[PDB]
Amino acid sequence: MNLQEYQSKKLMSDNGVKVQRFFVADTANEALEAAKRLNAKEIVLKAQILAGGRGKGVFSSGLKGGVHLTKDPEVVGQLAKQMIGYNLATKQTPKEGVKVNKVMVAEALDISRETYLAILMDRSCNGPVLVGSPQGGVDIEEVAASNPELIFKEQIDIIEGIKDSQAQRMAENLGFLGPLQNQAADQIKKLYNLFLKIDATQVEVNPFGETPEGQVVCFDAKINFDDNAEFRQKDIFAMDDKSENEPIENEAAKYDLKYIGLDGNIACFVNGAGLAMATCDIIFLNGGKPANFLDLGGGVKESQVYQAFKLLTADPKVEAILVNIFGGIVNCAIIANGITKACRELELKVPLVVRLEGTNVHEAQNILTNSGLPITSAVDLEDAAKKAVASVT
Amino acid sequence: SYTASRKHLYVDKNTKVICQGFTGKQGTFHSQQALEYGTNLVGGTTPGKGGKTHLGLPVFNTVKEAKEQTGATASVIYVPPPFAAAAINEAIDAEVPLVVCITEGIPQQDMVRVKHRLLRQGKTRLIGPNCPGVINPGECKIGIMPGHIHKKGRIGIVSRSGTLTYEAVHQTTQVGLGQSLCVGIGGDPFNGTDFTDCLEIFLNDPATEGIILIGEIGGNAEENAAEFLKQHNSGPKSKPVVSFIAGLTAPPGRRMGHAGAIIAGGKGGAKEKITALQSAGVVVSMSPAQLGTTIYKEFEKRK
Ligand SMILES: CC(C)(COP(=O)(O)OP(=O)(O)OC[C@H]1O[C@@H](n2cnc3c(N)ncnc32)[C@H](O)[C@@H]1OP(=O)(O)O)[C@@H](O)C(=O)NCCC(=O)NCCS
Ligand SMILES: [Cl-]
Ligand SMILES: [Mg+2]
Repeated sequence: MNLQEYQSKKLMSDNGVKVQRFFVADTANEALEAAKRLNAKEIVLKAQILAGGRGKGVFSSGLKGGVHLTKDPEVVGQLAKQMIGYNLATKQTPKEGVKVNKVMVAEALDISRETYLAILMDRSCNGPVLVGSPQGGVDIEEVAASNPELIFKEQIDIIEGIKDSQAQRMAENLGFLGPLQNQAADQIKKLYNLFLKIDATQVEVNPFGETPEGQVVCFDAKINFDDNAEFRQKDIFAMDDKSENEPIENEAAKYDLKYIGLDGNIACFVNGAGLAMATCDIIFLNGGKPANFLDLGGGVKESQVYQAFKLLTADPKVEAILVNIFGGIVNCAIIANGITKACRELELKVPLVVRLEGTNVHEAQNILTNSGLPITSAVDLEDAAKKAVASVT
Repeated sequence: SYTASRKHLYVDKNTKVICQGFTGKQGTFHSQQALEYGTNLVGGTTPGKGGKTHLGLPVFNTVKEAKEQTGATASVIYVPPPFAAAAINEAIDAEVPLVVCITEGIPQQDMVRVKHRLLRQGKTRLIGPNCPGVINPGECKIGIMPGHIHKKGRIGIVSRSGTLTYEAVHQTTQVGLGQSLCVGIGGDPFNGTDFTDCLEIFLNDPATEGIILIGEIGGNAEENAAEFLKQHNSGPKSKPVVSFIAGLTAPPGRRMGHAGAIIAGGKGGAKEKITALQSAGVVVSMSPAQLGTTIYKEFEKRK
């Protein structure tokens, strides 16, 4: 899922993590009153869109720049008037931009020292890990490439929790000194608790730094959430912003389908994550480009097959559909029925390459044979990939 | 140590199995299929339904009562994600030698806590979660894999993907090699059994003469497997190892269906895993459809 800057920073603030003071406004007058209530020396107005490059973006109103600094609350309201309800186009958006419904009115903070700090689950050490670097404000794996001595890690025991010696050592390795080191150590402990509380896969703060006035602040952050934990994080997943997503992926999300759009023209209908990845791989190895990844496993129901198939046929890029099922818990006849009925109330118009194996495959092939659909049956993975590639321009 | 439970991976005809989530939808169905296959399914658990019968077998309120009353040595878990971690923990608490968790969708943080207890005992061996299970062809099936494609043979198969296990099984059966033991370790980022655990069993098993290792993007288990093979599968009597790694074309930063299948921070890519495995003497099949033929050629060239 995705959160706006104001959503993740509010999540951090509500759990004792220090961020810049801010309000969110839905109208220009709301932004003006928010700027007045801030009582801040300098104010930053930020359009709320997920994509990056807001600083160099252009609004459909003609206003240049999605991030503006000013000391006058009336300027905040006037500039917000040229922001809200307009589209903001940046280097990372489609050329028609993204509609800005909300702006952030925040206290503008000066930054005198930047560090990197992230918290995630370490697969090798089977527990949470603190990953920090005193070289903040840049790409982290860039630092790891040229200065691996500047990456510091603290492995944390999940049952023991974060220890004060772990928080203090990381704050020291990040470069914080004296009272600012104690402040940073305490913020690391509150970032750790937040990380566990919200079932995050990663809380990444960059820059994790300090103001000239001697406050340790999380100036910007990104939080990735564990999708497996949505059932116990519904209040956070309710905040999900799907307005900048691939619209087909939004449709897939409505039906709990694992769909990832790609740039090819061969649609993939697969019942396993490994097989679907392998299907994309073998299409590429035989000269094709897959249009999507699709993992439809578990106790799949015919209605899920019906929707997924309609989803693939709604993609204008798709010139052919490769169905590849090795069913174990998946009953192949459920696949065959969902596809045949889908092609009834949809009028199939692209080549259909089908390969079925496993649970109840013989009954499933009989459903396809008696369907009269234009099907090209495949023999194995290689045959399926070559036949699908042969079906497209 | 937890590595002492590695031997519990090798189910056989004398393995006795209980089912956690026995009365549920998938627990009932695959319990039926296990009985029709010949698996010694002796009962199962569902909290609050102990004292009932299900498929002619006793239902119990706890794993411990089920274990004591049937002598079960293995448990398979069909428990929904919100409770499956507690179902694993109960089986560890009952000291069930082998636990197989099929459930997909367990919170990662839950499994981090499960692994904390798991790694500090040596009685219980956990396969999964998010896995198809384990099968000894013609002796014992614990999981969801289609039994009719299997054939008792001499290839050991370990895989992070259930569907790719079926591919390898079907191909090795078609060429006549068959399978000694198949272990699907699942596609989650935190689980109870990795490649090295299965490789240790395969190298010491006389019935296993060749190995198929199936991996994918994410983590470093394939890299750890390569290091294990460099140190323990050299020597004069090495066993041939064929591999396929999924996700050569996967985009970065996205979890590809599996919770553990993601390239992030310049780590987890399939190409590095292919290179690591090849440096350990593994013959990596470029195509997933050629696993059976690739290891067949290795058996032919080895006379
Ligand atoms: C585990 C899974 C299969 C369960 O789905 P399901 O069988 O349709 O669900 P159900 O609700 O019908 O059955 C679950 C049962 O477990 C029971 N249960 C709950 N907590 C339990 C516990 N601690 N111990 C034992 N049983 C428990 C429930 O009461 C329920 O039984 P009931 O209906 O008799 O009351 C599903 O969540 C899942 O993970 N599916 C995907 C699996 C997959 O594809 N894995 C990868 C293979 S490679
Ligand atoms: Cl070892
Ligand atoms: Mg799967």
